[PDB]
Amino acid sequence: AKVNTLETEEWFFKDITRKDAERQLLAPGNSAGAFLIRESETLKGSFSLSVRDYDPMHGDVIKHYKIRSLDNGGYYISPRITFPCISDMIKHYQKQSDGLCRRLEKACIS
Repeated sequence: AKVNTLETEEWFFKDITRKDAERQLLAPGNSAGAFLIRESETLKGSFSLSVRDYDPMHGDVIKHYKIRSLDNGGYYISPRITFPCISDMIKHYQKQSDGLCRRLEKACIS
């Protein structure tokens, strides 16, 4: 169920769009490594990870990763490692980048 709506998390931006996520992440109060989780604009329980990066060729750049939900419960960005919830996934990728453009550092500022 959802239920899984843990909007108690500082990094969860439920009803924000892709573009607004990019705009909020690129704001001056945030830096490279900033991130958020957002729900799909159409599909409930479908989520994305949005991450602020810095590329030597472009400026600040925002990268998006689709999060997949398995029907039995659980989440993954890479099928190499699944998590029992989004919050464990965040902690994992805060610990090591493990395929992402960089380690997750701070939640995007409200």
